[PDB]
Amino acid sequence: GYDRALSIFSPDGHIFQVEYALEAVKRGTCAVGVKGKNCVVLGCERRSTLKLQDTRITPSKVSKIDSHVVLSFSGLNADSRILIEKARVEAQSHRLTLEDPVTVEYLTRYVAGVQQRYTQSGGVRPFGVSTLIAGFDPRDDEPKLYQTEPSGIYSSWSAQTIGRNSKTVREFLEKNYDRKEPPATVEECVKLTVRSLLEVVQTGAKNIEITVVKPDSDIVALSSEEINQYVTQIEQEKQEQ
Amino acid sequence: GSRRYDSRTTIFSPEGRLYQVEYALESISHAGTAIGIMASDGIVLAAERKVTSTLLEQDTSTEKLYKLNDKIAVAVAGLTADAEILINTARIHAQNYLKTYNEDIPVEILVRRLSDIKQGYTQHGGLRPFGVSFIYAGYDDRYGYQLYTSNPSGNYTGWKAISVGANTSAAQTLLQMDYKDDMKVDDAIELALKTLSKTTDSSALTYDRLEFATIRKGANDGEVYQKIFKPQEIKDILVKTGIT
Amino acid sequence: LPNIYPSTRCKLKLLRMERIKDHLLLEEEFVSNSEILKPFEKKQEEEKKQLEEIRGNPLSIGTLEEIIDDDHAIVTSPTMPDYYVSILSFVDKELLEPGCSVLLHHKTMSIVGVLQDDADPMVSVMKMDKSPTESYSDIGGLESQIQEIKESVELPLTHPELYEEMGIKPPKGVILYGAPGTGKTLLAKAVANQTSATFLRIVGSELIQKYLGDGPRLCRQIFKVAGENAPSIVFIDEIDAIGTKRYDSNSGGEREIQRTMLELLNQLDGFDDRGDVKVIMATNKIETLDPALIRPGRIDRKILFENPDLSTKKKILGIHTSKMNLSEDVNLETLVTTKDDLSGADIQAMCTEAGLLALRERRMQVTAEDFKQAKERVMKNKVEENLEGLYL
Amino acid sequence: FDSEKSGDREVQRTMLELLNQLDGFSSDDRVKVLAATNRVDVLDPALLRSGRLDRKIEFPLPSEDSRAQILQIHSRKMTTDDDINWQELARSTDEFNGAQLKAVTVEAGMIALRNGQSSVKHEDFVEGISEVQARKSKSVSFYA
Amino acid sequence: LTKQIKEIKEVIELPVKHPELFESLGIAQPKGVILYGPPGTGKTLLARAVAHHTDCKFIRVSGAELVQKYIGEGSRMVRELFVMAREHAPSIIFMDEIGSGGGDSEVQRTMLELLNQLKNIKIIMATNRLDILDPALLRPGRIDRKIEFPPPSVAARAEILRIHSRKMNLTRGINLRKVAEKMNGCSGADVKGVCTEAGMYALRERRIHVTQEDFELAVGKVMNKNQETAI
Amino acid sequence: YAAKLKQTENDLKDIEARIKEKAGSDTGLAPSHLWDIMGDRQRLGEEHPLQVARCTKIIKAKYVINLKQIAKFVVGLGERVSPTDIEEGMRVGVDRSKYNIELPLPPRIDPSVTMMTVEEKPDVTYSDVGGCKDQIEKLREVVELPLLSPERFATLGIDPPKGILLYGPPGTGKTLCARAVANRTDATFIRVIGSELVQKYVGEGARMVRELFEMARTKKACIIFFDEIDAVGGARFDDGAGGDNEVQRTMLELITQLDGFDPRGNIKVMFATNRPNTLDPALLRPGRIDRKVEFSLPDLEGRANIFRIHSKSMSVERGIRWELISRLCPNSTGAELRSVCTEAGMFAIRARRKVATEKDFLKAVDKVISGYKKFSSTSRYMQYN
Ligand SMILES: Nc1ncnc2c1ncn2[C@@H]1O[C@H](COP(=O)(O)OP(=O)(O)OP(=O)(O)O)[C@@H](O)[C@H]1O
Ligand SMILES: Nc1ncnc2c1ncn2[C@@H]1O[C@H](COP(=O)(O)OP(=O)(O)OP(=O)(O)O)[C@@H](O)[C@H]1O
Ligand SMILES: Nc1ncnc2c1ncn2[C@@H]1O[C@H](COP(=O)(O)OP(=O)(O)O)[C@@H](O)[C@H]1O
Ligand SMILES: [Mg+2]
Ligand SMILES: [Mg+2]
Repeated sequence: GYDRALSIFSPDGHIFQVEYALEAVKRGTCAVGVKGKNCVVLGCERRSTLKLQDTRITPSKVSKIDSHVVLSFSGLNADSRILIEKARVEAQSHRLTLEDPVTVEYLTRYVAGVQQRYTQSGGVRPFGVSTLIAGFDPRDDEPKLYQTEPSGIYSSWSAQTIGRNSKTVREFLEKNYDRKEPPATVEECVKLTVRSLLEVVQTGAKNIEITVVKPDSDIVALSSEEINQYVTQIEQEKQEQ
Repeated sequence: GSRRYDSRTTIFSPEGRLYQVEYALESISHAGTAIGIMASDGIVLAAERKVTSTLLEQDTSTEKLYKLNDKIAVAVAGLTADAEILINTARIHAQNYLKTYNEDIPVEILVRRLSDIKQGYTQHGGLRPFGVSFIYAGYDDRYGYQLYTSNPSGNYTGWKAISVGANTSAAQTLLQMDYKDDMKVDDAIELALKTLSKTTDSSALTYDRLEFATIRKGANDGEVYQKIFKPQEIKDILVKTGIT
Repeated sequence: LPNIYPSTRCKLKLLRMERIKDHLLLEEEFVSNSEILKPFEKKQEEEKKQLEEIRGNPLSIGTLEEIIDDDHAIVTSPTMPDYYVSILSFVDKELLEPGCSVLLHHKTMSIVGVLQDDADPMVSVMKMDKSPTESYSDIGGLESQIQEIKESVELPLTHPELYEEMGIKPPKGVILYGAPGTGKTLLAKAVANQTSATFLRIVGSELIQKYLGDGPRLCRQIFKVAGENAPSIVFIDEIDAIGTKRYDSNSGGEREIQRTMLELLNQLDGFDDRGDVKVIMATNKIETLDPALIRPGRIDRKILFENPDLSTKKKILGIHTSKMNLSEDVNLETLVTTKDDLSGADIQAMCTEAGLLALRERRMQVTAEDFKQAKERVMKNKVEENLEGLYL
Repeated sequence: FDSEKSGDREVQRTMLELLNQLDGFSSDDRVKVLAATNRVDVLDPALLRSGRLDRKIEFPLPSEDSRAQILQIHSRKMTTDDDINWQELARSTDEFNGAQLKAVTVEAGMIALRNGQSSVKHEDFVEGISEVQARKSKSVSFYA
Repeated sequence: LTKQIKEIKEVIELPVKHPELFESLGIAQPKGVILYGPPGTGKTLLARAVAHHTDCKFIRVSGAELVQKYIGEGSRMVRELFVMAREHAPSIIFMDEIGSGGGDSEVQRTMLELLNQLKNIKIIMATNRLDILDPALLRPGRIDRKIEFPPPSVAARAEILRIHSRKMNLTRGINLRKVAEKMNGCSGADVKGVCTEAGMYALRERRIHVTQEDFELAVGKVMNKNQETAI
Repeated sequence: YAAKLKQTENDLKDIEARIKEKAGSDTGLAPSHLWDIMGDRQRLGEEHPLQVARCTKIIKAKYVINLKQIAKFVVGLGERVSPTDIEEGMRVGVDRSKYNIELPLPPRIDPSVTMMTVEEKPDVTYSDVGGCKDQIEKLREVVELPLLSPERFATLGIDPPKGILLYGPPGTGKTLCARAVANRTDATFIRVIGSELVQKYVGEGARMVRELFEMARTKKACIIFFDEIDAVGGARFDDGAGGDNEVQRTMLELITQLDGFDPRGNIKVMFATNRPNTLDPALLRPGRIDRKVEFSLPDLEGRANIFRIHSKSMSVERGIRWELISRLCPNSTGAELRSVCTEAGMFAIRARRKVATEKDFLKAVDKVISGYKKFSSTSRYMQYN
């Protein structure tokens, strides 16, 4: 039906649709992820403009693609869960075709490929989402964290954040996280992720959601009564020092 | 050349939001208001039909509340014409789910199917997005009562109390103070009626322009009773709420 | 006469005005002696008598048109047949700008003076003649934006030494783009408060005139007036008005608006090489602006304004409620510092509404109930938003 | 044109006066009127009628030999050479309209002067052809 | 209009009459008010009465071209009225209503911008409804009070008919409440039209007093004309 | 001691008032004198009042004079002017009483066409413009060379091109390259902004252009800088409503003046625009525009030259890598490089450092090129070109 090209090379070389999707992502909720020796933590915030949103049926910001690999996004929430559905069905097809649980690298490559194709195909605007992929490969304990941009470029990050005010979280991670010396415990990773969030969220312990990913098919979602527990000693150690 | 007449519906703005869904979210505000309250015993859906006159038929007339399944009912806020196709597709999807699994379709599945339908048009095809937002209510053994909402953007979130349509902010502010976690059906109904009275643009509250849909669970367990309040029973709750 | 230090009584102060009188009397004595030595018959104040008798009366008023063969000119009075008036020696041949108002003699009609306009029939409204009120203290937060605006508009005028030593021409113009009701106009009031320069405000609507000709005419007049009264801090506001609206009173339609915008984009940069004319525009919709205006070299530092955060909200509450007849029952900590979204305009609007409500009851003190009622009143009277649904 | 909003009703006065002077009660039949427009698709139908301007001579773009004749005419004052092939130059210019050939001559002379030559050659003329033409950008021989 | 005048007084006259009051509560003096409602309901009467009793000159500009035409002088932009009004203070600028605002909503915001910086002048603008207006006007901080003039009720219609009926010779015992109760839909200016038409009807029979049944004739004619001209 | 203070303050005002009164808005300067009382000698000659009036048909001798609105007298000479010095269209200083043709006067020129003549030669030079060597060479060969050394053009017997376009993206150097010409020339440099040629009353733009060209022809050698001709540049088109036909009228008057039934007369004219697409093809036709310069975005070497030119001043730290700075700034017009230099200077000031280093320039270029990218002009206007 619609064959008109929507992504056209600008006279300065950039693609206007892709660089507009960059800003569309820049207005999304902040999402941050860090990795330890054997633990990767995906931290995220929620919108506090409106209240009376329950927790049980509210769609989780971090969506489970498989038992060993999880995904978190930022930006336009509408389009991101489509990528989630495509990634899940592709993972099942990969299980059928290769008799092997999917790897983080392959899934991230597929997501970058589908975003690239939508930037390529005519009549379709590029995705306005930016995704974070975390998990553990089968029989491997190494946490892998991957970021996928709407432009289609993917890279590994020891600690990356996306969304609004991502510059502040980036510079915070640039000095309170060491790439060569990652935190050695799940508690330390969670504490770093939480302390990173208060630099932007500035209250909102109710709408701070954190997912901890562990090897051997272990994915947990810390509830509020533990997040506020971490926040207690974090704010206790903040002002007194 | 068939280019100058194109409007480029699916185009990113210089700052970076879509423009057609932006104006759909304005078209929503110009439609009749709807209210949805999540109570412990059930869910109450009420809406005030717009453009009312003495010649409007009320005996058999439902334009804002629609039935998709014996357990799941929805509230329409926006262009009824565009909502009709979505309602038909939702009913088809629910019946196909009953075909495939022979078990009642959970609300989240249908909500996703409709959100995907909206998103498909907001993404490609170059067609205008649907200018309708839904309010989903239903029951199951998974999470109990569920109360979602939809948008022309195709995003859905869970809500303990929502009101999409005209004067959304006023209705939300009014309901948030009076909302607790322990009402029965009657308390939610009277709260919704008071909110509609305090948000309407007319003077009084006559039974002609109010529609009610309630979800109740009594002696029978596992099956709720879906009743669309007819005008004869509609005029009854007016005296109970004191508005009369 | 000079200024006098110190303010209070002091013997050195008395010595200072003693020097003042000593020098003044010495000038008076020198002038008296010089005059007395001069040949009064052509000196003293007989020059005034000669000037008056040569000038004749009454002196008519006309318009100059040329300075051909100086000591000759072609005036054009509204009724006279455009004589070939000769220019006398008394007039200053430097103020005879083609188009001025000369003073013809009544009978012989020879120019005996130039009448300066000094009218400013429209500029007087434009010319900032009394500082509005608010200083930079009244702005809560926004420290980065204040610093940028200072180093762009204030420091070049008050303290040019840093820039001349550094060797950089100061940033020409600044555009304050941001969300509506966030202090984009307050900051202009602040920079107008402390200023050593004329502050000619203009709003983009007034450039959308009705006649075809007077679209660029107004802009040319505004920037000429800014140039002559150097330095100038011209404050074109609501610059997006030219793009949108499409007023029926405008005879040209879109094309006349385009010509007016072209004249603006020229006068800002110009071939004329204007001097110290700083330009500060502010708008809500930066998107609908032809990028010729916002191009670097015309307005360099594009300051972004953003809705205040919780700490900024509490600071705004504190500064705005500083002049409050507040009862202790009101708690500022939970007053509006709720994190449920506000703006720089809402905080003042609710204060004004609550003050009005307290006036209605004739209660000289402010109650927490009245503050809460005004809070909810402002909340209902609020077009919430549209784009949040995309990310909701 | 009919208009209630606003119009150019002033110029139409002159147009109708010209129409009445060309034809009507006054003729005098001894005042020929030439007119050289550029956009004949805009002229009012009354002004295009007979009785008024009758002959409508069409001026087409020069033919192939016409281009050679134009180049020969406009290269008299300048110090040309004796080896310039006018036929080749005329063929080089394709849909060149009149003054676009005088511009070619001027550009060729300017190039010859810039390079220091005391008289133009065929190479200078070709360079001028490339200068005047839609190759006003030229440069960048990338990917042919 | 009992409540409407009640807030109009405290928003317009109270600042001008008692400027010292708007200092102890620490609130800026309100710049101006917005009055809306169906046409012919008193939107200029409530402004004129307050401008009269508060003793403020009542300027009623309704367009730049008309202002320049009436004052007979050239002007490029509308602030020429502002300098001329500053000399004669206190004063009230009243702009009416019936493209984008025809300039009536333009000059409103142009005046409101200048008055933010320029100060005992208030602006009252009368409109027909509150969604055709520019959102800049509706922004808080700018124009403050949004006052409703709903179409008069039966009691309000009776009061208006009584007020405008104390201008002609009236036969004893005219049940004006009955006539107003018969008058449905008509509002404000129609009442004055009814009274004037009744006065004319009394003349037509060469009589000396106005009667109730002549009031019936007048109200019937006014209703017929009002419902016909709506076509 | 205030008893002293009172008359201490009083004496100031009393003495200054006394001095002002004893020593004695519309005059020249008494201290400069020069207002001698010999003006009675140049005053008794009542011939100074001379009615101005435009002459008309020369009755073979009797002259018809058309005093603006007093009369339409028919008048002879006044013995102070040769009989061949008066011709139709000239303005005559007609004597007041017993009217006579005394003194011919220069032709009437509209005042509004007078200030559009630069007598305040701007502060730029050809050294300032960088990365535009070929374009500046073409501009020179068109405008400056014919006046400076016309002998070569006579030797070759060619007519140098008269008329040159300066199309390009905004903020590339068009107005700069015209200001440089204005500074480095010796001929009059009448400047015309495009919007100025749009008056209110119908047909006034045609008079504007006609009087402008007459003034230009009055001088021996003149350069006209029609600028932003995008304003009066609309291509001829019809829409039924007669849209903006007055601007079209002005444009055709200009086109006829440039090349009509009469040669131009050494009136070399420079145009300049940011959207040359919307120009009527008649203007683009050679004869009124010969060369079409292509001021475009500079390359890496152009960027380096721009940085060197705009950083000749400034306390730059020695050892800065200008090549690296130029490379990390792709497809940015020279105005953006100037803004980068200004912001680099500014960032050092905010940190109180008196010398801006490479680390400062990198931050400034990141902020300007990357941060202020959404508000960029060189990406839309490139399409128009
Ligand atoms: N940070 C702040 N500190 C103090 N007052 C503030 C602040 N932000 C906003 N305000 C108040 O908000 C009021 C209204 O906002 P203001 O007029 O400055 O906004 P604007 O965006 O420039 O206006 P507009 O959108 O109408 O062009 C001002 O009178 C000012 O007192
Ligand atoms: N090649 C260059 N050499 C030196 N400076 C340059 C160069 N190119 C641009 N600039 C700088 O950028 C500006 C040149 O553009 P200018 O301000 O003259 O406007 P413009 O290009 O004529 O604009 P517009 O097309 O919008 O009318 C000057 O401020 C100048 O310092
Ligand atoms: N409530 C009222 N009381 C008295 N006179 C009224 C009333 N309403 C309208 N009028 C009459 O109508 C006129 C004012 O009309 P108005 O309501 O201002 O119309 P608009 O607002 O459309 O200009 C006045 O001359 C007055 O005599
Ligand atoms: Mg503002
Ligand atoms: Mg320029």
